[PDB]
Amino acid sequence: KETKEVYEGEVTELTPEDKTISHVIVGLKSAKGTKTLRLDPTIYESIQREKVSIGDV
Amino acid sequence: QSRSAKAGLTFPVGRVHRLLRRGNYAQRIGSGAPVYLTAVLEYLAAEILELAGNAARDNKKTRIIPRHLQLAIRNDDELNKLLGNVTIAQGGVLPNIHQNLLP
Amino acid sequence: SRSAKAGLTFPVGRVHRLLRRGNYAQRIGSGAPVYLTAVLEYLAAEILELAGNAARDNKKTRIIPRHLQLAIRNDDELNKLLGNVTIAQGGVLPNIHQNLL
Amino acid sequence: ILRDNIQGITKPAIRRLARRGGVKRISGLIYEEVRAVLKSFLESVIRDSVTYTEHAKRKTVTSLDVVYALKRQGRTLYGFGG
Amino acid sequence: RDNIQGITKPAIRRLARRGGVKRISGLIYEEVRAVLKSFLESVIRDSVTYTEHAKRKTVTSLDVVYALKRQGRTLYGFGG
Amino acid sequence: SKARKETYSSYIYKVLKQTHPDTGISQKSMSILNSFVNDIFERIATEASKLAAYNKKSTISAREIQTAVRLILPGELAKHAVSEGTRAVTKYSSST
Amino acid sequence: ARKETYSSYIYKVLKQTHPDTGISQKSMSILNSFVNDIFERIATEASKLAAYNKKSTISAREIQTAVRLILPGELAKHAVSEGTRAVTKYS
Amino acid sequence: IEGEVVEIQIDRSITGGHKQGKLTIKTTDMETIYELGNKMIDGLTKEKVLAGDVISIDKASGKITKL
Amino acid sequence: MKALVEEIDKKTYNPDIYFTSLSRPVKRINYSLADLEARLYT
Amino acid sequence: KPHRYKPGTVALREIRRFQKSTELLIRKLPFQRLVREIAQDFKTDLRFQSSAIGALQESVEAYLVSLFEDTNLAAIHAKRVTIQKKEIKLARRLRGE
Amino acid sequence: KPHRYKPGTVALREIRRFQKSTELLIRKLPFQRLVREIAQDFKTDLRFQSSAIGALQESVEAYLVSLFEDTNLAAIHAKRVTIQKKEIKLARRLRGE
Repeated sequence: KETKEVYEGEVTELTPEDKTISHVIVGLKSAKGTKTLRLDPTIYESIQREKVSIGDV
Repeated sequence: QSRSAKAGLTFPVGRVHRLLRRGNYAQRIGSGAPVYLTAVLEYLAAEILELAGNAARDNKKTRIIPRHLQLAIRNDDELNKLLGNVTIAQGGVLPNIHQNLLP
Repeated sequence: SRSAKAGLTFPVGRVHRLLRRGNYAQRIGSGAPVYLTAVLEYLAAEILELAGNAARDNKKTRIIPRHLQLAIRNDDELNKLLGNVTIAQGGVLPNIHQNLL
Repeated sequence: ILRDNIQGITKPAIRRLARRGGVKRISGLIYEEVRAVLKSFLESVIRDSVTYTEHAKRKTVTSLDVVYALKRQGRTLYGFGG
Repeated sequence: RDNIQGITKPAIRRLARRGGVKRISGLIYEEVRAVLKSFLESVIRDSVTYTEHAKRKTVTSLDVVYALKRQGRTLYGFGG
Repeated sequence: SKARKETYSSYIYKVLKQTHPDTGISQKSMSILNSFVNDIFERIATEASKLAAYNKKSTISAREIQTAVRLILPGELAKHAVSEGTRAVTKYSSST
Repeated sequence: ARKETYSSYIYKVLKQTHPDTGISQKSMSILNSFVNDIFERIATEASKLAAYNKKSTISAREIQTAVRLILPGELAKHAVSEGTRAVTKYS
Repeated sequence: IEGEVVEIQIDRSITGGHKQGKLTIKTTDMETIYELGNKMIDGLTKEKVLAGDVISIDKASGKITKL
Repeated sequence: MKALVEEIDKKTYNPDIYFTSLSRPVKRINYSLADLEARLYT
Repeated sequence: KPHRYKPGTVALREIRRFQKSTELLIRKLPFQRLVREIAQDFKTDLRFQSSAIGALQESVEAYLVSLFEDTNLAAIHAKRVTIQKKEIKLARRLRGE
Repeated sequence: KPHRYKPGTVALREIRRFQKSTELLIRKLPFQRLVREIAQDFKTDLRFQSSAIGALQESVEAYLVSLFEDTNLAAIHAKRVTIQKKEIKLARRLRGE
């Protein structure tokens, strides 16, 4: 038995913090609130490969 | 007959005298102190009743709302200086409008 | 006296009789004067040690009112405790505003 | 209920309280500062209100507790619980 | 006759130096004088009240300290 | 379910009839007046206690109330309060 | 004539804390005024608190809660600690 | 070197020095403060460290172990 | 292990600075007059 | 042509409207959950009477109005119509707080 | 070439000089005749002890210094170095007077 954390929301801002692949601050907008989270460079690479854009869930 | 009628008072002297006795103030209590205190309290109460009464007469109401007493106490200098920390419930505030904010 | 067996300094009898003749209540407990002497001894010890180190800072073996003044003002609990108290010959704090520099 | 009820005071409420004080134009940070001052005030009162209640051996806070709590601070709240 | 002028302007300047004031205007010396004139009445009045209640022709230190006690100032030192 | 309580209600109503026997008084304002008189009672009484303690006397007489009322009230309220108070006391003691 | 002060006690506590530095007479009078003032503080608060409970008796409970409500959390915490320690050790 | 960390301060690069930081390692017998070594600061900022946890820092290895 | 996701506030957080912190204790205060005046006049 | 007032006109009539009203400007439920929130971390599982809540809210409103008046005068001392964060600190600390 | 300081230099050293001194800045005789003057119209033919005069003067000085500090801060809120008549009224009324 294990607990997993889940984040979901519409993206507001996407910025690179840029050797090494820099991190990215994500602006995910929930319906009931708004929170921003920093991400790893790898998950940023997966994000870039999914062709996500500002305003996409 | 109570001693308040012969002295021209209203509030009872016995309740104030016994209250001062059980109030843990001093060991000995004089007989003129409760009469004096009832006189002062009756004077102040009469002042508040007449000032709030005319304050009720200004707004054309036959009952005294807390706002009438609020304006009655605030409009007087001796009452405002007497109690400056007193917060009256349902009394509102005074219609104070600054001049520099006017057109 | 009962102050030595309880580890006190100020006398319990003077405080008990003072509370009796102070016209406070009809009945007085026997633990109230001991408690009051304990609190007063604690506060007095606090003022004595704070003003003592305040005298140690200026390299003086006697306590002037200025040492006690700075000792009370520099502490937050003492400044909040008494904010209206005026100390004679205590002076003021060396407060210098930055914009005037 | 247990989570961030200090936001329960609306900005138009602070604007109306500013209208009671005779304020015309209000800046942005006023709504935060007034909220914080209220947050400190309610602690400074409610603390003593819990002190008297604990001394009175009661699980319910009455009006005499609030009035007597504001009595020692010099405010002397009249009306209810006089 | 007019002993309120006994306070010199350099004295008010020194009291301003104690408060950390750098430059001082003209009317400060008059305003501070008036505030002092009101303060001495607000104290001395109660000091005469207690003296009259104590049946004395001389004002002592306990009268001044007890006079500032009810006003919340609570003057320490002399006459404690 | 209630034992009893004491208030100034009837007296405030009688004085109201002595001043303006027309306008009435709401219950809440009556409670405010009760709090006012109850507060001033502790004011003058406590000041009389401290003043009695300053004179090294265990007795509180009309003198302590007179000087206390003088020092705790403005000159107008203390002047008229001492006037009517001394009038009522001197008229009371004359009946004997 | 005679008078009463805290002088000897303040000197003894001074010897208990720092038995080197002395105390001036005026500062000793300031301490006398301080203790004499706090005495009326806690005593009066105990009187009003005793009046709120409809009781004619003042016990260590009234002094404990009074000291708690009239002092900051630090001074009331240590004052209640050492006070209850001294009272419980006494009785 | 192991012990509780009560306070760790880390400062951004300035002209005066590359990085300035001070970590407080508290132990029962002795409590002292160390000034970090640059790349040490990169190890403390590399993995998020919260004050009040017991860690063991390896000087020769250059890595941190949280116990 | 290392968390690949990190929650961050825009205004409070900065990548520049990283800060972590946790009878009667009292902070040491110097009562010297020349020390305070020396600190304020430097 | 739409009918619109110039900026600053509605503030005056709002002052006239609210200064004539003694009603409470704060709702009952938010103040209820707020007082209970402050009472959560002090003594767990307490009870609040139907009264004494309007005394806390009444003293808070009446005190905060006077604070807005003194702060308003502090803003007037700076010769402007706008209240600022530093004005609340000035009129606050200058009252002995 | 005469040696003259620029305006504002002597004020700082005066602050340093007086802030280190606990002495009274008001002479004894003017305060004596002033207190007696205030006591003339209250109770005729009174007597003042050698003490209690330094208590009135001491409280007046110590209170007036704090009033000059609060008034000084009020002048700083206006962003200048000069104390003005309106500053004394601001820092006065804002203290509850």
